[PDB]
Amino acid sequence: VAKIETQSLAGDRFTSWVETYQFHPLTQDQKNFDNQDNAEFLEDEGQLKYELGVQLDNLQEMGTTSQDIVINFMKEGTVHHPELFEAIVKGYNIDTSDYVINTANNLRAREGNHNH
Amino acid sequence: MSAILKRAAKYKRVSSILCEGEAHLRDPFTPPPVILKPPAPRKDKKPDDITDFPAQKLIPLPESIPYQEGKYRPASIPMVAGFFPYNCYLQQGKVYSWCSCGISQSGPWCDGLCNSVVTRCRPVVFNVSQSGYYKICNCKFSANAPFCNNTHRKMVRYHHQTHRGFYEIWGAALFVLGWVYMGFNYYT
Amino acid sequence: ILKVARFRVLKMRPKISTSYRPHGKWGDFLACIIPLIWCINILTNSNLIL
Amino acid sequence: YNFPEYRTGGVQANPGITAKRIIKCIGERLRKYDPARWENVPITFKTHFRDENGYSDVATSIQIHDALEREFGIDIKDRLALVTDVETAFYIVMSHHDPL
Amino acid sequence: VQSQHSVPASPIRNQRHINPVRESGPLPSYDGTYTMEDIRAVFYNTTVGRDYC
Ligand SMILES: CCCCCCCCCCCCCCCCCC(=O)OC[C@H](COP(=O)([O-])OCC(O)COP(=O)([O-])OC[C@@H](COC(=O)CCCCCCCCCCCCCCCCC)OC(=O)CCCCCCCCCCCCCCCCC)OC(=O)CCCCCCCCCCCCCCCCC
Ligand SMILES: CCCCCCCCCCCCCCCCCC(=O)OC[C@H](COP(=O)([O-])OCC(O)COP(=O)([O-])OC[C@@H](COC(=O)CCCCCCCCCCCCCCCCC)OC(=O)CCCCCCCCCCCCCCCCC)OC(=O)CCCCCCCCCCCCCCCCC
Ligand SMILES: CCCCCCCCCCCCCCCCCC(=O)OC[C@H](COP(=O)([O-])OCC[N+](C)(C)C)OC(=O)CCCCCCCCCCCCCCCCC
Ligand SMILES: CCCCCCCCCCCCCCCCCC(=O)OC[C@H](COP(=O)([O-])OCC[N+](C)(C)C)OC(=O)CCCCCCCCCCCCCCCCC
Ligand SMILES: CCCCCCCCCCCCCCCCCC(=O)OC[C@H](COP(=O)(O)OCCN)OC(=O)CCCCCCCCCCCCCCCCC
Ligand code: FES
Ligand code: FES
Repeated sequence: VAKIETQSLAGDRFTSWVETYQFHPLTQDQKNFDNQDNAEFLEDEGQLKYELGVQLDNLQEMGTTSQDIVINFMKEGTVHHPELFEAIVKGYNIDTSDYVINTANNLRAREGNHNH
Repeated sequence: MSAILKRAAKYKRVSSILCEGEAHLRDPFTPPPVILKPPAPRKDKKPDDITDFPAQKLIPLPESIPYQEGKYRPASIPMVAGFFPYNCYLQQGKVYSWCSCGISQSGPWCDGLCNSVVTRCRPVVFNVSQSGYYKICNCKFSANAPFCNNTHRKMVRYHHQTHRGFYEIWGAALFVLGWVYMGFNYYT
Repeated sequence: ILKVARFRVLKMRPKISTSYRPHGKWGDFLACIIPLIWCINILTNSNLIL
Repeated sequence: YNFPEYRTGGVQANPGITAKRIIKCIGERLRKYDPARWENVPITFKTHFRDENGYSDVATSIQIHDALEREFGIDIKDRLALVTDVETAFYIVMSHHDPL
Repeated sequence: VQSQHSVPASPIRNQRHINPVRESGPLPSYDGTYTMEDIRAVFYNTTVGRDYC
């Protein structure tokens, strides 16, 4: 499961959960589906080569399901855990057996941000 | 997964800390972060089994918090009671319970609505050694709480900087300019 | 009207109304300015004609 | 220089000190208000401020309220209770959440 | 009559709360596995649709 959090120009914040298998990356031109197995959208170090577009087959936004929802990850954005990001984009199921829990309550509800 | 494994060698991870920073460096009640290692997976998972994960320390909500000497960070996001402070005359040696959540019905002082609203912001109990007039914060974001430190001006500036706040402010501005222009053009 | 028709439906964004009882004390007085202005205008015009 | 204690509920944690302070302030106020009645009368924890039949004097009770409020930096709610004795004064002072 | 007045009578009902306890569970903690902030962060995500999540 991947949780995507987005915001609008009016300050409304929408968080939606999507199963990993519903992702489908697009080519750099956005006019076709990029091969899931061999997809080149991450630089050598891990960042995005270009703004990556991915189509979700089914997205549940505000309790309403929609078909073929296209979303974008701007190149001007930090990418954490490039392996996990690539797996989510390609639709793989990530094995999280080797996991640790860090207790850091650094985020408050409705926390402010620069995305306004 | 062959491609992902091949690229994992040169892939690099980045820190997951953002503008909000770390709460333990600004909140005395937030313990420093600690990593907990899960135990080995259970060979048999009984239907009525309980978690074996190591326990995490539980910190209950305090009734009130002391005065942070200019190093106050609210536990939650408080309601903006007002955009300018209250010029209140405080008595010498009298304990005051300044409201942190921002919904108090008794003014700057705590009224009890913190216990009825879902928030980790607790009233600040403080005392003053010299009676006189003080500017008590109303936006509830002052770092020198309960005392105002002109953070309301920066809050107003951020509201104006926001796309929707800019629209609201200037829509009201042009609404008043409507009256101004009607008065200016009244005679024709 | 637009907000209610677009977001307040159960499908989109229902809100958990936890408020028990109302607490308004002078909202009626604040709102009655507009009908007050209506009455003032009516009285002024009627008296000027009379 | 004596640094004030960090803990808040000192009066609650020290019932004896609070009772002694209450007795002192009430005695001083009574001697200033009605000397002829309280100059020769010691004030203890069991002392009450009613007549021999049980009727209370509102003037004396409000004087005690003012003395206690000035001493402890709190606001006594007269309409809710009346301080007719040292025991009631102690009860109200301990009930108050911010006495000092 | 002698036996009735030689022993205590059955008690009558009393409606005083003796050491009352919270009807719900413990108050959510400031910090821990689940805090009041987690509850506070739920009002903004509320939907009742025609399909499961
Ligand atoms: C044709 C036009 C062309 C234009 C071209 C373009 C121009 C570009 C210009 C660019 C710059 C513009 C700047 C605009 C600023 C807008 C933003 C803003 O201010 O908000 C930030 C503001 C931050 O505030 P702050 O600066 O930090 O101050 C907070 C202090 O607590 C505030 O408290 P304080 O410390 O200031 O205390 C005030 C006062 C408190 O005392 C009082 O109670 C006030 C009255 C005292 C008696 C005065 C007698 C004279 C007659 C007074 C009549 C009104 C009194 C009403 C009292 C009601 C009481 C219930 O202090 C006293 O105790 C009394 C002192 C009296 C000394 C006498 C001095 C000489 C006479 C003048 C006195 C003025 C007193 C202030 C009046 C304020 C309004 C009521 O953010 C907010 O919180 C917003 C609150 C809501 C604001 C609504 C109003 C918005 C408009 C304000 C600006 C007005 C500009 C008008 C210009 C018109 C030109 C045509
Ligand atoms: C023989 C004698 C006969 C005498 C006859 C009678 C005299 C004539 C009639 C007098 C009527 C008086 C009505 C006001 C009652 C005041 C009650 C009072 O004293 O409360 C104690 C109250 C609490 O006392 P306290 O607990 O000891 O605290 C003391 C602290 O210093 C407290 O300081 P603080 O910082 O905590 O707060 C002070 C101030 C500090 O914050 C503020 O200033 C609040 C508002 C501004 C915030 C942002 C600051 C940045 C600058 C903003 C600039 C705004 C410009 C746009 C203003 C609106 C559009 C014009 O905030 C406020 O006061 C809040 C008010 C918010 C609403 C303001 C809306 C005003 C509407 C009317 C405007 C009229 C303009 C006329 C201009 C004429 C010349 C062109 O203290 C005060 O209110 C202090 C001021 C004392 C009263 C000054 C009154 C000045 C004259 C007002 C005339 C109003 C128009 C005429 C109406 C009647 C005739 C039609
Ligand atoms: C003979 C031919 C003659 C032709 C003459 C033509 C004249 C043309 C005059 C153009 C005037 C332009 C005014 C706006 C300038 C904005 C500058 C800017 O970017 O500021 C950012 C700065 C930065 O503000 P900030 O950073 O604090 O927050 C806003 C930031 N954004 C918007 C990015 C989220 O804004 C300000 O500080 C305010 C500036 C003034 C804003 C005025 C808004 C007017 C709204 C009008 C709405 C439509 C109605 C128009 C008609 C009625 C008008 C009364
Ligand atoms: C100022 C903006 C409008 C400008 C244009 C219209 C002129 C001005 C109108 C002023 C309206 C003021 C009251 C409404 C706004 C709220 C203000 C407020 O605090 O109100 C509560 C105040 C106080 O009422 P209150 O104390 O009962 O308020 C509620 C009290 N608690 C909270 C305890 C329940 O109302 C008034 O003071 C109203 C009476 C004003 C003084 C007496 C003269 C008027 C009497 C009634 C007039 C009837 C109609 C007249 C029609 C014309 C005749 C020629
Ligand atoms: C900052 C950079 C840009 C500005 C730089 C300085 C000016 C540069 C040159 C501008 C040239 C174009 C405008 C020239 C004036 C045009 C004629 C005019 O405005 O006449 C008024 C006209 C008719 O109005 P009327 O009802 O007959 O008279 C009312 C009397 N109270 O009015 C109308 O028809 C009503 C139209 C709305 C007018 C609202 C404002 C009043 C008129 C002000 C005119 C002066 C210029 C204003 C420019 C504002 C720019 C933001
Ligand atoms: S702190 Fe705002 S009500 Fe207690
Ligand atoms: S009112 Fe909060 S800083 Fe001035």
